[PDB]
Amino acid sequence: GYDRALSIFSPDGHIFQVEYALEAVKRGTCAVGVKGKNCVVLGCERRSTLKLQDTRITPSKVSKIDSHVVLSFSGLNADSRILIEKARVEAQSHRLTLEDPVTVEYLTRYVAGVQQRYTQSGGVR
Amino acid sequence: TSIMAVTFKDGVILGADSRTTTGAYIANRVTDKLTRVHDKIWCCRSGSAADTQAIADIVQYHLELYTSQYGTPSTETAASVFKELCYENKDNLTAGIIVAGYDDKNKGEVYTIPLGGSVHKLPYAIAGSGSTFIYGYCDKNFRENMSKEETVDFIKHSLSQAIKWDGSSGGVIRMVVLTAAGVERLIFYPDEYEQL
Amino acid sequence: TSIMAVTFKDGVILGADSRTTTGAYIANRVTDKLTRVHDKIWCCRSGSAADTQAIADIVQYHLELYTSQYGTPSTETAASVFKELCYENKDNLTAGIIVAGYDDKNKGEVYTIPLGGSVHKLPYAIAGSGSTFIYGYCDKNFRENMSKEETVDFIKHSLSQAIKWDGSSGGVIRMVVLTAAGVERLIFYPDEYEQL
Amino acid sequence: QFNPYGDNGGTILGIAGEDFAVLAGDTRNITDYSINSRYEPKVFDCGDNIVMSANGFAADGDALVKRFKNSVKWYHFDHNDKKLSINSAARNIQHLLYGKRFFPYYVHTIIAGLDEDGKGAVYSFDPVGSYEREQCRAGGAAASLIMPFLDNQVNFKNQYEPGTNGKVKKPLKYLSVEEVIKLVRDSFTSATERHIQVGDGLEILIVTKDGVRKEFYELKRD
Amino acid sequence: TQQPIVTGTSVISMKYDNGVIIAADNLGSYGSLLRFNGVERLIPVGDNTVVGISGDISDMQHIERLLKDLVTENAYDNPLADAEEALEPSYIFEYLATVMYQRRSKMNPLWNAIIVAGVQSNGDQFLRYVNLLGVTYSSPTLATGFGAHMANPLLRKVVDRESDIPKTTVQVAEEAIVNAMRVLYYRDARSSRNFSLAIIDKNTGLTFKKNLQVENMKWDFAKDIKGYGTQKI
Amino acid sequence: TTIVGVKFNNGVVIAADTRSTQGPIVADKNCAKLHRISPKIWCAGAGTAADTEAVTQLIGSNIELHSLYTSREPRVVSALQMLKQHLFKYQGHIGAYLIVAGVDPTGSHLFSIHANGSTDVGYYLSLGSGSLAAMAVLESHWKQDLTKEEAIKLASDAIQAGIWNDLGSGSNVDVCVMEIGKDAEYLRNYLTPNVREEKQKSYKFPRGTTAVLKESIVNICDIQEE
Amino acid sequence: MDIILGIRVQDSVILASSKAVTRGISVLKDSDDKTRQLSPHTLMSFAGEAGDTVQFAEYIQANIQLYSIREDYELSPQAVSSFVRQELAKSIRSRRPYQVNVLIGGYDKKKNKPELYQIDYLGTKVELPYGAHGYSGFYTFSLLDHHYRPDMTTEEGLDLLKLCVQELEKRMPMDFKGVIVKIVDKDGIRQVDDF
Amino acid sequence: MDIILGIRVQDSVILASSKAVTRGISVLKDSDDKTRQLSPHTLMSFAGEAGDTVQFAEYIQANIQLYSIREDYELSPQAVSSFVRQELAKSIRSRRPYQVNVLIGGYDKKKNKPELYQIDYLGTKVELPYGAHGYSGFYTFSLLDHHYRPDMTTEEGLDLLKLCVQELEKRMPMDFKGVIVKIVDKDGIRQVDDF
Amino acid sequence: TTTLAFRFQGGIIVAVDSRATAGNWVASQTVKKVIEINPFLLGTMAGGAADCQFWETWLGSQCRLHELREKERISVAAASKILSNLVYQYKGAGLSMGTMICGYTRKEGPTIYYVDSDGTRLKGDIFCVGSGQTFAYGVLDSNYKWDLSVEDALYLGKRSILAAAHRDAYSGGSVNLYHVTEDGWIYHGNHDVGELFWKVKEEEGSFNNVIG
Amino acid sequence: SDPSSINGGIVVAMTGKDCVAIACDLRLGSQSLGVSNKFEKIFHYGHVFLGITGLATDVTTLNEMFRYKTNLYKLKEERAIEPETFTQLVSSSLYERRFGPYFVGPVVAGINSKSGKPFIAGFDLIGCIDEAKDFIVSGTASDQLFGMCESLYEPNLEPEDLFETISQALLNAADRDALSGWGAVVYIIKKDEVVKRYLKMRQD
Ligand SMILES: [Mg+2]
Ligand SMILES: [Mg+2]
Ligand SMILES: [Mg+2]
Repeated sequence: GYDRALSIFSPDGHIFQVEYALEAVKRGTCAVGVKGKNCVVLGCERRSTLKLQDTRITPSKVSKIDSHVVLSFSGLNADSRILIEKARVEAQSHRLTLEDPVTVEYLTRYVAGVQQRYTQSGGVR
Repeated sequence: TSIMAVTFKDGVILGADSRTTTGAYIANRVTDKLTRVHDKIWCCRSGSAADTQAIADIVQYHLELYTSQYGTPSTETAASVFKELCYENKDNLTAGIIVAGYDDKNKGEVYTIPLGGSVHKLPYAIAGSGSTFIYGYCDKNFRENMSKEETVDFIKHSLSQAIKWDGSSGGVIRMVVLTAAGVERLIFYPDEYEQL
Repeated sequence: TSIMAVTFKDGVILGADSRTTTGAYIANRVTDKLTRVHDKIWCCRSGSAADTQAIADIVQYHLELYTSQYGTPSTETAASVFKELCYENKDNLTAGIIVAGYDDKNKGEVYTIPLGGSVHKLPYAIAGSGSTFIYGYCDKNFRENMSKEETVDFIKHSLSQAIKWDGSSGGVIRMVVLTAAGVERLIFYPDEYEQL
Repeated sequence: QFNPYGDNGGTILGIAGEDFAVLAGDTRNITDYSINSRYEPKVFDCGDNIVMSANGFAADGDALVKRFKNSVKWYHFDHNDKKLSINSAARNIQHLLYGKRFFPYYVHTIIAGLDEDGKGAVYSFDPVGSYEREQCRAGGAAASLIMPFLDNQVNFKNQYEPGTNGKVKKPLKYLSVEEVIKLVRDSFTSATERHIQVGDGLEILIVTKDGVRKEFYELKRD
Repeated sequence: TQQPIVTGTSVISMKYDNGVIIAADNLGSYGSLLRFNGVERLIPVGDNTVVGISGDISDMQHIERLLKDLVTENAYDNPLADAEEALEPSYIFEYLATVMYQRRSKMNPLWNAIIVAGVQSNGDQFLRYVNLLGVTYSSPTLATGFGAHMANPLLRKVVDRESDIPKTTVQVAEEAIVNAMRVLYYRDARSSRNFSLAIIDKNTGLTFKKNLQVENMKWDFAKDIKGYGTQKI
Repeated sequence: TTIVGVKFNNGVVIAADTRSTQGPIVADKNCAKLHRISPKIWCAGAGTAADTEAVTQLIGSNIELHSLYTSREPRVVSALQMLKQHLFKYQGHIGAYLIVAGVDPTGSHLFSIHANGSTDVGYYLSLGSGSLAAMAVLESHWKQDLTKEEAIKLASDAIQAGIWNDLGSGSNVDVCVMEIGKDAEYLRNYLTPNVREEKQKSYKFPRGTTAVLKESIVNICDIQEE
Repeated sequence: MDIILGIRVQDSVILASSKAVTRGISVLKDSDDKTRQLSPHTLMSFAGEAGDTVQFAEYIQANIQLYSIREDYELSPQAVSSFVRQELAKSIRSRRPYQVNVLIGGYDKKKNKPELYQIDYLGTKVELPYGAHGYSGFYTFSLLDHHYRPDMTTEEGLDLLKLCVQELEKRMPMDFKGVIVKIVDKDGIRQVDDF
Repeated sequence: MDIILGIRVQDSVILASSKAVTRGISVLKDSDDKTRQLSPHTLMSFAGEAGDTVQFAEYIQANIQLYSIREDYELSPQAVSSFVRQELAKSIRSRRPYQVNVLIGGYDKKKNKPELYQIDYLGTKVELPYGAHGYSGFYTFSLLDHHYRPDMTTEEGLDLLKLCVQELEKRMPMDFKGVIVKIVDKDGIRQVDDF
Repeated sequence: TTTLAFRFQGGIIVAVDSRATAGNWVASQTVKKVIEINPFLLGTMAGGAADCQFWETWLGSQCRLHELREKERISVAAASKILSNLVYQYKGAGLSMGTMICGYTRKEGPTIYYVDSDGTRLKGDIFCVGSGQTFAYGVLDSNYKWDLSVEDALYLGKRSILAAAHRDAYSGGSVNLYHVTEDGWIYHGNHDVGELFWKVKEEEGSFNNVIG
Repeated sequence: SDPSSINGGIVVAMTGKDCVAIACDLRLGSQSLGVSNKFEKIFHYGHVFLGITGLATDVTTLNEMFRYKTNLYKLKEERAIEPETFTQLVSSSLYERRFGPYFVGPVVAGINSKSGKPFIAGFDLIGCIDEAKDFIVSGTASDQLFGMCESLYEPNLEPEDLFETISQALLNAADRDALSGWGAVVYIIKKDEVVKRYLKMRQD
């Protein structure tokens, strides 16, 4: 299997592949989150360079991970689907074994763990 | 067991090894497998020792009572009495018996009675676990109308080979000679027959 | 099966009957049980016909590849290859093989490989169901350094008796002679060997 | 271990008409994949206008027929040569079979004849003696191949009158002896084609007020 | 219930225009060991019947004694014992068939297969089979054990149905029987070369042939057969 | 099943009956048991019918690829070696009992194969439930130096013995003749000695005899235009 | 476990399941709920070998809930039953098969029709007006064959169900400690708390 | 059959026996009386293999009735129980043994004492204050060990018996369709028709 | 097999199916499963056909001998016990029976005894025996009353066998009905299940699950 | 215990003049218990028809499997699969499970769209092909079906005559089998019209 170390340290102590991944986030459409006293609101930007779009069927920017947790993102759209799928699977696995839905912190800790793993695993970006 | 009986010019000779076995343990190394059911009618026993002893005791009783009423029985008659017991009780017996005897009218005769209880009159017979290894040798070396010395040598050589290959057989080679002259017992020790 | 191999002054001869059996039905009356694994290394097969054919084919392949790399293999080497297959696959095989070959340095050699997969170097060897009946005859009649004609007679007479008593054995007697002069095949028909 | 039973194959067929009755059976006897005989009679005239067959294990079959024939003989001796009626024969056979309830005759028995009103009669037995009067009965190896055909062509099962579409059944009109024999021959010809134990020959015994007549027909020998 | 110990193999037979023929080899096997080489398995009863027996030899010897006793018993108080009231093949068979079925019914069988061959008073050919189960049947040709599988197909080519019997001479019938015995020697591992053959004819009576041998055997073609597939030498 | 193989002057012939059974029931009355491995290598199979057909086609497929790879016409010894090694590996579980015959640049060949992998060589062979009936005929009439006409006669006579005497065999005789320097001739239904006689009665029903609940047209066509 | 029944009426599906759990000698519990909600309008009852029943049911539940979140859509009863059948048909040739029989009662919101599916541990599926597993059908089917109508109300279905349970309580040797009854219709799933 | 209980109080013996008869799949009867009166002051209940139970009970009944007529005298409960034990002890080494367990409740008119004997199919006899056969004791003995007093009234005995039956109906898997209860005292044998 | 018998105001109804099977093979559709012991007593056939036939016509002989000796009709209690005592002698040997002995006498009234080959003898009001017994019990239990008319009771027995014939694979063919009175039994015909099913479906409105 | 007779059922197929017919019963059971009277055992993929008897879970699985495979076939080949080709696909698919087989008895029926020739075929559970000219039978009443077909069948029957023959063959066979019946369907197949008829039969 393809084992090449793509994420590595540089002489100044930086991992450039991780830093360049942040540049892809900088390019993505803007997302914002604000929590009130009894709610949280997620706002998302839609670039109007694309009209003649079918808004009924086009992938929406905010995704339900479970009935009580949502996820929005900025960056590569295709990459986000993989994280969303993994998070949705873990949410159902947690309900199945612990008999309680995930806390928001737990779900965050899982997704963050997946992202970290892809920074020191061979053959992946 | 390695047992055999061979007719010759002057009568018949019975031969046997002396090993009795319960498994791999030799329970008796000096056994006498040549058994007398009448003065000049003997037998060789193979199979269950209990069964063949019980049968031989009953036959001896039958022939003793026959003799008191009708005089000396023929070898054929003795074989028939053995057969009757072996055939009618085939389900409950494990016995292979060779009957050998000397008449003056019929001279030397040999009858073999295998497991089923059938009877077969033969010029010579071999039986027991050790007999399997000497079918070839005996068929090639047997002749009719041999002398006493030739027949002793034939049996000595045959049972020597049977003992050599069959672990169940061993000890001394016993023989009983049946002629008009009477009854002679012979014994041959390991140091003699092993060097043949 | 009745099979044997015998070393003599000029080399070694292999012998076999031609009967192959599934129960009491003779599935082949003219079988060739003498099998070539190298020019002057042959074998006799007994047991499962499938197993001994599969083994012999693999050995022939191994010795063909040995020859291409290291030159002519010894008879000991051929026996070792047979042993390796028979020992390591003892749970799944029913094979009793006699290996016989002629070197110029070692002359005639015979190795027997019984069921377990052990090896035994011998002056001569017998195997198969029919061999049980000729242990006595062969032990009494074998001599070392016999002539070609004497060895042919010894094998012919021995297998004749094995065929006579073993229902599983029969048909023709095949033989293969291995000497410095080359490889000679012999065949002997019933009308010849039955009258011996 | 000794097995006291065997299977000799064979197939038999009994049909009751209005004033007649037929009992037919193939003449082939077998064990496993071998043919013992191409002509071994299996249906027997037992006297008093009664025909009988005991199909299955032939040793038990021959024993039973032999004992029934004997029972007919002794019925005459004991009861002033009175004719043994078909119903009385049937009850008697039950007692012969049940007598060996715990070591049974391994056979399927069928008898045929006329009842005391002159009408055709067939009786059928299991190995241990349970019995029934019947109009139509096949027994033995190819029984499962023959009975459905008879249900359809003798009793007109699943057949309705054209135009009514299931509302009116096809009426059960009486069959002649010539008509029955046609159906018997076709039953065995078809069974011969598809069952390995059926073949060689077909022997039919016909029973009327005039007595017992025989007819023989060749079957395929493969 | 028992198991057969010393055993005899095939018995074969057929009808011809004027009588019947029956044959069986002279071997008594002890499993695969060919132990006894002089066993007569065809036993004549009078001058009109021959009983051929296969299976357990101890049980055969018992049946032989029953038949011997049957002849003795029939002669008792019987002035026509050698004429009108002699034992018929049909009488001898029915007696044996009775015994065989009775013994299987006590779960203690005579472990045999039996063929009774003979000629009746009126000249009619008699040929019928019975075994350890008490099963009986008749046919223009009859054979036991291996003979059933190999001899019958050959004998049925001569007499295929009843109407072929008058068209079959004694020379043609004996030829067919002898050939069948050769085929059995080629192919049955529990058979021997030595056999006996008996002819029962309505004109010439009972002819009993002992010490016959299988001859005219083909073995020469064996010399060309080498290996089991690829071997050339 | 009865199958035979017979060598002759300039080739080899194989034959078979046409009955296939499910226990005591005849599944097919005109079954084809002569299988083609290659144009001039044919085999006949007894035992498990699916196994004999499958193992023939697998080896036949691989034989064809081998023939193309080597630019040589296939050999019988290749088919034999490939069949036995396949069957040995499956320790008898693949129930294929075969008689393999053919002609190739080396000459004419006749082998047989048991399901557990054992092979044998011969001038005349038989396999199947009717093999004893067939072998009886072969042992009675076989001689050295048979002609083509004599070998066809002997082979079919041996199958007939199986047809008439073995309950596992029946119906027709199929033959295939493979002669050196000629096309192999497959003679399907070479003998037809078991045609059924005319029935006594016609069983054609009057129309409307069967009771019907519902009728409807079944759409076998694809989704239509317009 | 033991008795599970199902009946499809005009506008709903009703599932009845026994409350007893028996560990050989003793009845360990008399209030056990042998059912799992797979989606808002689909309910599955189950019976078979101990442990495997709940393990299988919760596994199916997790999978259907995962589908619902991924697509933001409820699968039809027919689609759910096909998924369940395939899982059991896969299981029957496994190293250790799920020894579980199920009934699936669902209301199809697209067709506005109730649907009842019966599936055994082999993966044998049939759509039925009424069904059961084990010996339950042997006692109840003759009553259902007589009284059932396709246009029955929910109340009439419950009454026919009571007659079935009464016959079970009379002729069955085992004490199954009554049944929990649940109704599946256009408004979802609810439990009848007095039966 | 299934459950048979017995309790000896101050002045009487009380026997309780189930009413169900089950032949494998179905409950054929729910009113079966598993008892026989052997003499005016002696009652025997029974449970075991089908057929043998009634055959044995009626055989014993016939024998005791024969003794009563011959001697014009009622045997003591102790004497009857010894006769029954011997019959079962004889039976256990027979060709086909009686597979029957019994309780014998009697009032001895000479000693003015109630007596309860427990005998199993082997012929194992014990005199007890309270007893049972099969699994009945496993559920009931802990309650009887706690509440039993030798000076209890008949009414107190019936109440303790009700508590035992309630525990059986709760924890036993089989539905035994209630019990028939009979009292044996100085005045003879009577059935409690409401239990 | 499905056989039933129940007590009611007007006597006893006996109803049986007609099918006999050997594995999956349907041997007969015309089996007589009610044994006419005598003009006053009936017995049902379940388990072994021969065992039931043989021993219940034997029972008829014993009943005939009883009334010759005692000059009085045998009771159902005494008749049933003769059979149960006989089969108890054979216990272990392998007899197979499950039968209802049915009768109506002066001293007893309508009486049914279930008799078993392992020795069981039970008096009762409703009994149902066979591979389809559970189906017939359902219809019986939910419709049974003591005060049924002879007409309605006959139908209930017919309908209960039909229920079993429909669901149980090993029950079917035709239904045989009997009504047992004090003056003897009365036969109420043979009813083909094929024709009966469609007739009952239309007239009753039952079996809506089946298309007709 | 025997997987091939747990659920029950039968299928039969026949050839006629320029037509074929295939028919099946409608029963599904759990041994003695009848479970469903609407379990059809005949499926079709284009103009090729497939009947399957045996273990019902495998019947459903194999239908789904052959729908899967014939759909991919059509997409790649750009034409509907023919009866001769489909027969080989069934055989191949069954034999791949040689030592863990589907417990079924499949039957293929159809008319070749190019030659117009009527075609039928049968299989054992592991793939062996029976290609009969006249008729094919399968299921728990296969013995009974062999008996009916062997006597009732004659060659070159017109479509409406063939319907009567195959219907009577199925009905009377099913009535002698405990595990078959509870309704029946008959397909009459011509080159470009197929008629489906449900039969009225006894429901015991
Ligand atoms: Mg020693
Ligand atoms: Mg044939
Ligand atoms: Mg039914």
